[PDB]
Amino acid sequence: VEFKILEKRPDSIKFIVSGVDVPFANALRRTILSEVPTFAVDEVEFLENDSALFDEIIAHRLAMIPLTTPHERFSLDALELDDYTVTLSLEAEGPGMVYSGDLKSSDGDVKPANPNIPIVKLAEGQRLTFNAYARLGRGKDHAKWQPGFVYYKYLTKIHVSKDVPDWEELKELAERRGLPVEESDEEIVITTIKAFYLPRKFEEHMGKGIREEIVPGSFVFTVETNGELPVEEIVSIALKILMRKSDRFINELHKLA
Amino acid sequence: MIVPVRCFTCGKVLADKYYEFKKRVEAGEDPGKVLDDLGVERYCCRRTLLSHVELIDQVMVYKVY
Amino acid sequence: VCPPYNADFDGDEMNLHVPQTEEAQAEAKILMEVQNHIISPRYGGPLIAGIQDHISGGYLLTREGAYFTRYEVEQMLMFAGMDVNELPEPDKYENGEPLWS
Amino acid sequence: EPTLTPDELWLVMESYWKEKGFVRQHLDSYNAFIDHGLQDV
Amino acid sequence: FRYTRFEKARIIGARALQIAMGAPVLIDVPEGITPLQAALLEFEKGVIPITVIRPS
Amino acid sequence: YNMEDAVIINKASIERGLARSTFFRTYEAEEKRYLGGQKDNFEVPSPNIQGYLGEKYYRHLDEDGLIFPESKVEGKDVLVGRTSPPRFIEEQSSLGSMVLQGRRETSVTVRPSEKGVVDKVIVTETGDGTKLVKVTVRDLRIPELGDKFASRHGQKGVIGLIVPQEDMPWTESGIVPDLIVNPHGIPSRMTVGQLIEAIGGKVASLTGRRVDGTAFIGEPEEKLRKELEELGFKHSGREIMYDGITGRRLEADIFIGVIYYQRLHHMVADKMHARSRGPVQVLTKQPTEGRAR
Amino acid sequence: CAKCGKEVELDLATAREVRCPYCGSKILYKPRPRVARRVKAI
Amino acid sequence: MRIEVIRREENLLEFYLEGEDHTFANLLTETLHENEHVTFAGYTIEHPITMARKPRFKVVTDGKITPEKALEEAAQKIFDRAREVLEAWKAAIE
Amino acid sequence: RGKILNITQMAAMLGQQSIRGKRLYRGYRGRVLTHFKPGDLGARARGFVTNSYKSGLTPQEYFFHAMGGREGLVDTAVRTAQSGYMQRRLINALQDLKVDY
Amino acid sequence: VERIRADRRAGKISDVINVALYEDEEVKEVYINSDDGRVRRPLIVVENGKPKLTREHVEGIKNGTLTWSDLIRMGVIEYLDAEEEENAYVATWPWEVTEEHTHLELMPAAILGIPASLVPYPEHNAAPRNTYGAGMAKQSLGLGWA
Ligand SMILES: [Mg+2]
Ligand SMILES: [Zn+2]
Ligand SMILES: [Zn+2]
Repeated sequence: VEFKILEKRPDSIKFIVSGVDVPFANALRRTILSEVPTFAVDEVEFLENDSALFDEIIAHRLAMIPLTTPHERFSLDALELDDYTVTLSLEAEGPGMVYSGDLKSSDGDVKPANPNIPIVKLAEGQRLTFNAYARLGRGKDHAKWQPGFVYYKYLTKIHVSKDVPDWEELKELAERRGLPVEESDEEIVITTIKAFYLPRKFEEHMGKGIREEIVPGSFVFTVETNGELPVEEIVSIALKILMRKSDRFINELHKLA
Repeated sequence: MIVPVRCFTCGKVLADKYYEFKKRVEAGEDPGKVLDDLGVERYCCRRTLLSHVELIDQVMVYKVY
Repeated sequence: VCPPYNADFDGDEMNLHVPQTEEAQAEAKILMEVQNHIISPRYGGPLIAGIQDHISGGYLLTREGAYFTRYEVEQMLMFAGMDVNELPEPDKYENGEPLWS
Repeated sequence: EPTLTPDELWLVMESYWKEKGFVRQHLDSYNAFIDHGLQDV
Repeated sequence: FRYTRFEKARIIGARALQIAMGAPVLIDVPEGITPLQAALLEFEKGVIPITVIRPS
Repeated sequence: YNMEDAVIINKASIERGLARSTFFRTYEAEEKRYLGGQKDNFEVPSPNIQGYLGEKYYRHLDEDGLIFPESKVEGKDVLVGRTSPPRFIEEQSSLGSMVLQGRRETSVTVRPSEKGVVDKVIVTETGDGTKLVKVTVRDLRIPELGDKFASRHGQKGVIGLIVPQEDMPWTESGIVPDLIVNPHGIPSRMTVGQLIEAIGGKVASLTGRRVDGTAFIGEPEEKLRKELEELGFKHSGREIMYDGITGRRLEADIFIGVIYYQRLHHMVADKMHARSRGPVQVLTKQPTEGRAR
Repeated sequence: CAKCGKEVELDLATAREVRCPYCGSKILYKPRPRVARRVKAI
Repeated sequence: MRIEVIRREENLLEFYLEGEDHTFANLLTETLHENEHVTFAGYTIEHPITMARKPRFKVVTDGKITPEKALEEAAQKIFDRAREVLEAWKAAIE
Repeated sequence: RGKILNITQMAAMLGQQSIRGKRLYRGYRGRVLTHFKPGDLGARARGFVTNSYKSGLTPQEYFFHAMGGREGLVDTAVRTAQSGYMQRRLINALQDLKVDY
Repeated sequence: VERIRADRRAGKISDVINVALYEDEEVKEVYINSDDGRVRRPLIVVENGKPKLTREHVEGIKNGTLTWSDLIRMGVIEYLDAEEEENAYVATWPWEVTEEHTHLELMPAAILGIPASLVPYPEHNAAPRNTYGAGMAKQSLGLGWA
């Protein structure tokens, strides 16, 4: 197993994992969506609502705001999550648009990760007061508790023999999108680190002159989040859940016979 | 009906880039680069931002006490 | 069972009534159950059978050259209720890999 | 000469809808019933 | 003596109703079973004493 | 689970907003004036007899017999309490109604199989001289199993299963489909327009301008196919898709588009009802009709 | 109490005519109370 | 995670695994194919609405080892394998 | 859900367009639509669509196709009416018969 | 017949007058309709192959100069009933304007009604599907009133 980090942007990462196989990566992938826990607003207690929207819609939006989840403070790999409750209150008054950065928290560590989200517009004399409650939850129970995304693809190499008329266009096309090309005295090697749309001019030679071979055991991943957890950390937390999950199984096996 | 704060397929915040989009496109700046200039890669996130109507300003005027 | 009712699925509604007295209930289970009505009295042929995906999928499963790798065979016999022992055996083609016709 | 193109004809048509109403018959006939048709009966 | 379909249903139906109102059951033990399902196991062993008077 | 016109919908998509809608109804309890001089009087029905519901169905009323807003109503909860005068102390004598001689209930209740929350309680005067109250109640209603969806071409269908987002096949990019349509419905009905709209929505989303599709002078078919390729996608609308259950590419290419659907109002909440043993007619002795009876 | 068409509150009970003393109109809206209610956010 | 044994026979075991989904299930099945003695190993989720948390496993050996022993060694593979990947990860982002 | 006739009808001619037998006659005094010359019994004039559903129908041809499509709509609801009454006759005539032993 | 028509286009007489010449081999009739419930349709008059009133007026329609009231008085648009349409040889597009066409259609895409116009690319579907699709647009859920 050896990695090769291609690019690290603010709250996203793309890398190339090697030395695993098809089964294991899906265990990894599915776990990031459905297991890694975050914080999200569970219920809302309204005190007064003279705004232009119904009670449920505003209540619904409060649950969608991504909240910073400090991973060094409880246990995010535990099978029995902690029931620690945070109270998000707000008292606002029109005119003006209510932003996400106005929410007050009862604990300085859990605040909205992105402060520019419009919640609801208030006109003259319309008061709006509420106390949102946040708890921990998992993605499989409700989609508001999702840390992010995982997409993976087979890493393939395309051999394009120089007998094909106008092979140069492929070189020109590949360079425009940024794919590593190595050239020699027979053909060009194109590494498909991203989607490669072949033009119709070449579809009649698909097979003969041009053939694609899969590299066994090398996957390109794309992980992106929303600001609740650092993207460097998601994979770390994910693997620990996997390990912890399997271990229990052995303990249950002995208690059967 | 103020812009959906998440997309409907790809989980990614989107309300924070609606307004800044709209005023810039209503001055002549071609949409096919404004969207590209912001963090909008796939097209699934893009459909929800392009086609939307934000009727909330008309309805707000009328009242129910 | 959606040729005999002549139902489709775009909102059609059906009703269900439940018989009560012990003679009536018994009578319903022995004489009107679905399995006693696979052949139709109108013409000598089966009425309850495969529909659209059932037929088309059957073609792809049995064409010249539909070699299913070992993992898939194992996975699909457990999806169809049937329950066999360690006789998937014996791997007709092992040239490329050991696989099943 | 370029005859028109379809697109310019669209501008002609466009004027017809904006100026008058889509519900022309119920509105126009009632307006005529108020002046002429009342005194007639 | 092979029953017809209609006679079979009736015999079960008659027998089931007797089983509710008393009328001791043969070996039909398992776990909680409706009076209908009781008549089915008894019939599967060919011990139903009801004979069909055939009109002939 | 989508054969013969059914459609599978992405669980996550429902849960973030797609197709949510609200139902509304409003009741019109007035104040009749009998010619004899008596009147109705909206007051909280004194815990006595003659039509009294007996439980705490009247807990939600205020002092004057009108609810105040944002109080969850359900089942047969009472909205406004009236009291209509019998006007004839000896007219009926229904074998026990001689001693009480009280006052007839007639209070307006919400229909049996509905729920939700009250929204506005108007109160005003009528054209004659009485007082009528109109109370409206709203209902959340999430798109669950059985609701009807249909495009604008004629592909009617019912939601078949609301599968978790993870077990859904996805394209070698970030796209995850929302609605998986049965492939046996396109070359059977002959709706070629459906395929053209799918490609047309993909080009339209990427470019950013909205494709013009008016009959006879719409955007020529060949331009959308020739533009789709130069934007970076196989011309035919197909891609390489990975099956979300196990995880291996399907040995075919899987079509994908952007089609405009629309939710129809034949919602399952207004069809299901059951009868145990109801009140029937007296003179003809037949059971009653409809959901309100 | 009450509240009317684009103005201020009124007194409680009734016996006679219901009119708003300033816009001469007669249509009332029953104002929302000042309590707390638990709305779950699914 | 409770194991309800449905049927036990000579070199054959079918059982329910309460609380699991496609994640752990799929991974456990193809990990068993590296063990040369386990001839057959499958899973299924009967009707995913009424129950999609308890699947049904079937493991068949050749007699020289019990299915119970075979799982314990097989599941151990995952633990060791996942550990290696985690070590590479942490020793990368530096 | 097949017929080779409709797969071909998506990449070739639709063909003629008829109404209960005769070709299209119902129109103006001497022609069908006001876009043809009076007194033309030609192929293109009397309702013959040449383009397919892929390449697209022109305005004259599209209108002709609507005349042939209303035919199927009207009929299907009418044929049911006569059938239902007819069945009531034969049921109330034959329901008494049984097979003796 | 030529006299009354040419008079109407000049704006001398009220615009609701249409004259049609029935043309049997041994019957001649001339009809003048002036009732209150006839269903008409707008068409552009063309003479000698050149459709009357070209881009000079389109520039002014796109500008704020002449509305539709000004057009029908000037003599470009003509309201044709069923009866007057009996003698008209209407064309479709501005490309097939030989020296025989009496009138010329405006945008033909307005043939269909207000709900069937909601279907994109209607000329590519089968006739029964469009009927269903048009009929279902009248039942969707949405916002139709602020
Ligand atoms: Mg049906
Ligand atoms: Zn998206
Ligand atoms: Zn007022």
